[PDB]
Amino acid sequence: SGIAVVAVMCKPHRCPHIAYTGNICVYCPGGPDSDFEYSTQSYTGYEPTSMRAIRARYDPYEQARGRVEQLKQLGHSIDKVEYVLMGGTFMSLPKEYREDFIVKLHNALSGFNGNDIDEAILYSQQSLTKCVGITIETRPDYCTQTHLDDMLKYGCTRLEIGVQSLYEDVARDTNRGHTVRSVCETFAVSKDAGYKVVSHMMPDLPNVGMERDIEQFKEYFENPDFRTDGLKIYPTLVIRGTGLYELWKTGRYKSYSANALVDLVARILALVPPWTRIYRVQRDIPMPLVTSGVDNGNLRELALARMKDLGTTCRDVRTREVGVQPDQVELIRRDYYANGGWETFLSYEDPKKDILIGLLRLRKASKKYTYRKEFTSQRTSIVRELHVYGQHQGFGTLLMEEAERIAKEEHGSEKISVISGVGVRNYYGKLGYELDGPYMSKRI
Amino acid sequence: MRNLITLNKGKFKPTASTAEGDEDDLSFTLLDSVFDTLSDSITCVLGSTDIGAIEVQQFMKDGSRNVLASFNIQTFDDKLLSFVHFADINQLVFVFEQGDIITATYDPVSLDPAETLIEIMGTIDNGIAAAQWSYDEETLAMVTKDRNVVVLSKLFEPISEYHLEVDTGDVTALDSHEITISWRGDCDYFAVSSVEEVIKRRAFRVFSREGQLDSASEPVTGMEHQLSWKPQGSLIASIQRKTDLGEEDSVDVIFFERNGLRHGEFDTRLPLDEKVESVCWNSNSEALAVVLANRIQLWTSKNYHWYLKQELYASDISYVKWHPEKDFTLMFSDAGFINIVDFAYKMAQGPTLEPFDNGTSLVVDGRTVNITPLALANVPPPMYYRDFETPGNVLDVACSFSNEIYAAINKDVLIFAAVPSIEEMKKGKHPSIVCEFPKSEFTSEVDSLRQVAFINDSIVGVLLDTDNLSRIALLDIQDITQPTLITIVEVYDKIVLLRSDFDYNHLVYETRDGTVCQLDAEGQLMEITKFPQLVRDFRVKRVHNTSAEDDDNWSAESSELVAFGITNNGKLFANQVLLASAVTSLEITDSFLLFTTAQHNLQFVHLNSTDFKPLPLVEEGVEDERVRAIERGSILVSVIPSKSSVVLQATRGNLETIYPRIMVLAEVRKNIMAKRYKEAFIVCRTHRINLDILHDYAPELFIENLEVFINQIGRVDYLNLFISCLSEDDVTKTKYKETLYSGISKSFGMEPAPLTEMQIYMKKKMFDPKTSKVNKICDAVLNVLLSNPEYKKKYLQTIITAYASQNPQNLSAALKLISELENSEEKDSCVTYLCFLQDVNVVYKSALSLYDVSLALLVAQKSQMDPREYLPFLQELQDNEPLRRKFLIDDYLGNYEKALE
Ligand SMILES: C[C@H]1O[C@@H](n2cnc3c(N)ncnc32)[C@H](O)[C@@H]1O
Ligand code: SF4
Repeated sequence: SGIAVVAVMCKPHRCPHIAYTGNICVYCPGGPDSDFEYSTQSYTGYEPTSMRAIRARYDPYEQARGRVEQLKQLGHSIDKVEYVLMGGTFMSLPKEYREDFIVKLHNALSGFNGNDIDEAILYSQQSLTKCVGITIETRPDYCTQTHLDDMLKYGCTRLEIGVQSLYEDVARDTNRGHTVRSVCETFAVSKDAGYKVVSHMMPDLPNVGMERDIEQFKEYFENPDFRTDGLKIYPTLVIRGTGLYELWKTGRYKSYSANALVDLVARILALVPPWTRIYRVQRDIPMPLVTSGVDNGNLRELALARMKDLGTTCRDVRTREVGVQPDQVELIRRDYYANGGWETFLSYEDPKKDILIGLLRLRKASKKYTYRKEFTSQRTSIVRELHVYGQHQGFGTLLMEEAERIAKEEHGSEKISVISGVGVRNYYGKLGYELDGPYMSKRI
Repeated sequence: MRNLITLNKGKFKPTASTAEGDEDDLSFTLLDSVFDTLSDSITCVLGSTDIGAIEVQQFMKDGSRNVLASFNIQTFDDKLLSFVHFADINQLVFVFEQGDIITATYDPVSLDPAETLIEIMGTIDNGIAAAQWSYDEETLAMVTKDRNVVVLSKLFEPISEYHLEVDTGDVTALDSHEITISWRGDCDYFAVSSVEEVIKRRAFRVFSREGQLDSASEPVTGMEHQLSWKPQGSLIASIQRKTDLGEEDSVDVIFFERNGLRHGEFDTRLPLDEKVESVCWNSNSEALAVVLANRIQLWTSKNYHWYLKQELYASDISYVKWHPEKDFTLMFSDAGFINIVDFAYKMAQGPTLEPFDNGTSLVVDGRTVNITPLALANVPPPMYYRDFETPGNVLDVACSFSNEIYAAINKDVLIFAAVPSIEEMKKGKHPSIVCEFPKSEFTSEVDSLRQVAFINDSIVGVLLDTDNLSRIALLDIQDITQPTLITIVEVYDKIVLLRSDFDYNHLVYETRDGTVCQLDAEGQLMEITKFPQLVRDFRVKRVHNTSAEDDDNWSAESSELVAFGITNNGKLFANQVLLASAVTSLEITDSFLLFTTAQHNLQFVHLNSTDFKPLPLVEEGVEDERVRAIERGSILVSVIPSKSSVVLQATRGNLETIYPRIMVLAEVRKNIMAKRYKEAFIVCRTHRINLDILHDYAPELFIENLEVFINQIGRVDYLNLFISCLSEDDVTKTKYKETLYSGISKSFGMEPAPLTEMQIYMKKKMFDPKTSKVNKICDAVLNVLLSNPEYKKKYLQTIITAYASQNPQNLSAALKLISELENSEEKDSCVTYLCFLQDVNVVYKSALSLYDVSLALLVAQKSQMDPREYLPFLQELQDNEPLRRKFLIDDYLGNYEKALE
């Protein structure tokens, strides 16, 4: 089996930082103020997801339903689907459009027909084709206390922030619109609300040279400010109508050769700690559109082969699973400090074959943060995801048995709380948990 | 979560040999000194300023001495700037403020002076302001006093030359206007600090190996002129004294990067009217030292937090230099005394016995002592757990055997801290400061404080240090407040480490020679051994000899004190046996020795013997019981035997508590011989060992006391997990080989070959008669819970698995007792369990064979078959006569002889 990934795009709109800056990001292609016909921001219209959107005319009930039943004409036999939103700055849209968007995302699985956001998720809880999560990408200045609890009502569990640089000059000179000391503060309120925080990083930006790229990513996992649970490596591509195309035209910006770039990402993956995953090493842009930058579309395996003859194994949690039988497994945990709280990473491992079975995240709720009403009347601890691959069945109930014993004793908590998605709310109701708002919690 | 300690401090005054050879030299001020990587010696220069005279002397580390050059210069009043020794072309060079590159050359075999040439090799017009050599000793970067920077080579011929040009930051009212030069760790870059006015502003410029401008700095305010460079590739590490009023009125240490931008800060907890004179990075990284007027303090960093692990005290500092090749050793000069000091790591922790375990770690963060008992709260290295504050700048810490009493020393004061109980420690109480026992009652003013230790929480041993010798002090801390003295025992050498032994019933130490001695509570010195080389970290315990059956082969039991240490380059010794040769960390335990190998492993040594032989080499398919893979340098921090857990710490700074296989089995084997079977069973499930250790370790104790195992394992969902997942081979002789009573030099037993296609059929070539392990115990399970009437009430579901798990596959007796179940619908709940662990048409043909047709109906509806096929066939069998049916039922199955009867 597995998890079905259905990607939808919202209405093509303008970012909200075009007003007070004067324009959008230097490297961003596409959008309404471009030459691509009827394309969402940061897209070209020639992508296999972005071609299903234009034929659907961005109708969320008809875009998602055509994608779901397409994947079962191939015969994947889907019953657990995780939505992901992309394109634009979805939380910058008007409030009466965003809530009606998410409602028809749920109606394509349940069959309920209505417009109340507070009632559509209740019908979606007893659905049989169920939603395990919704990924919504946004900007770091749109994760305030007003926006983070709107995502809890929508059913969102994972959110993605474009960081793309850890230097102050790069976020200024590329007209990014925020500061790097501001994104390290909104990571803290997001992880204490219970979200899986994934960030985006971009090598080969302007004015960041070859050597500055490797101390950029060494800092990203040594500093306890960031230490997130995921990355999407997006190397810089020069596109036709972008802002950096004129820098390529007048000879004031040149890119990497495709022997030093694959050497770079063979060193970046060497520093990846075992609690984070690398979703993408490059993005799906058809190479006839791109002028300079990445030549081919096979940078993933060319990076794994380049670290074969360096002796270094990429210990990535996207790489280290069954995809070879364990025959045995141990229980280990890892403890790191991330941006205000004590994160732990429980997993079942084999140190010989280097393969993972299950994993879990858990966080002590800090005191400088955590504005939520349910997490203030007493000292609580937040479990953030459970993710078991595939007897080989009781790995879920073992990770919940251990995360609860470690919360009463070592955290000293009176309540444990889950950020389970709507379709998987019934798996926790059997284990003694009860719903209180967005969370599925229990007094210890 | 690791500290720093001082290994050795040896001072001496380099005096310059007068021509008349007596005392009462005029001044002969000490100028500078360097190291020698090719001779294990120290080259220092002496001179005078009134008369233009110089001196240079080489100091080998055996008492010997040589005089290399002694001449006179013109331009009398001046000072020296740089001095380096090549020690391969036996050439000495000099750089003065007056623009002189005076050189000298000696001969290696005839060490007499005055057979030296002196040339000039260049003269700088109008003075030189600063000068510095490269780490590759190939390139000079001197800055002339007329505001002009030049670059030379080894042969002193010029390479290039560059003249310079000229919110905005201010300059504070404490700095002087000199120029500092600092190189990149791998050269071809250097940096030059200077002052411009546009308002007056101090900045710097970054140059290449050639005289080429690359970048300039940001205008930040109050650059105090101190400059350096982290030799890894970044982090210029300036100061920025902040003169802004308010709360933000401290003095920091600010970092840069080579394009001139700002990246990173930390706070240096100092008063504002104090002069920072230097800052120094070590050879590789991870140790920053700032230099005050009379005081040197060292800064380290882990997870972006800086620590003040150590601090040195003197009277008047002039220059501080790190060592090029080996790290954590540095020299300075205090009123003419060159003194070498060398450093190492240490993890001040508590006991390791199974009672009083509560594994406690103690780290130093400047003016506080941070605590983390990893058996109560598994706090990551950035945060901590119930610290306590001190009126001092703690140098070293130690805890007691009940780890309720905490000692932390400072300069000229010694401070105790206590806890009422270990469970009221957990409720939220920080340790309370009790008494501040000064440094005037047990020693004079002339002694110093380095280390401290405990013994059975009643006597506090304190490592003192004299300038020539070293002695330790004993104290009495019964009635903790108002302590009293015990006699000041003394030993005639220089102590390197001081530490309490395992069980905390004695103290051990180590001199410079490697001699390890043992000291009791009333001061009786007992020598243990002498290591072949100087070990920087060691542990001591009294191992015991224990045979197989615990008092068998019993004649003249014995014991011997064994020392366990790792030297600098990585040789693990155990009374001059050289166990391994690449070790980087260790920690001992009762019944186990633990150490990491720097081939990215973590291997174990038992401690029930006394013979020690060198270890068999580990190879890529080891899989014994004693090797587990480590990532890229995770080291030991603590061992918790009462939880069977080992905590580690990686390079990036997290923790990782692995649960090693050698000690998880070491506790479940203790419980099943203690006949517990319930504390043993829970550990068998959470750690996911093969679940049949309960039988395959005591195969005759299991069947003999099997009724206890059913009563103690009172749940139905676990007994169905025991019987179902049984193998056919023995796990004690294949995987869990029990390598305890097995020696030391036994080779690591590799994994078996993959059983390929011809070996699969040759594995099941010998099928299973009435002697296999499965049919022995599956009968034995049925032997007890088919006797009582109440055992087949609660545990009726595990009877279904006990039959259906056999090699004869006795399904006919499972499907017989289902038909007698008359109370409720439990025929439905049992057949849906029997058709999961077996194919349904296999169950359907067996339910059809015991001649009852109403039972075969319920099996067929679970079988995804077409109901138009079997249901008409079941209808013809219903209405006939019974003997008419038993012929019709056997033609379907293939029981032709049974049909014919
Ligand atoms: C919306 C996402 O698209 C990525 N993104 C935006 N522009 C580019 C480009 N030229 N190349 C690669 N990735 C890009 C951003 O980093 C953001 O994470
Ligand atoms: S990058 Fe994100 S924000 Fe900047 S323009 Fe492209 S999409 Fe809009």
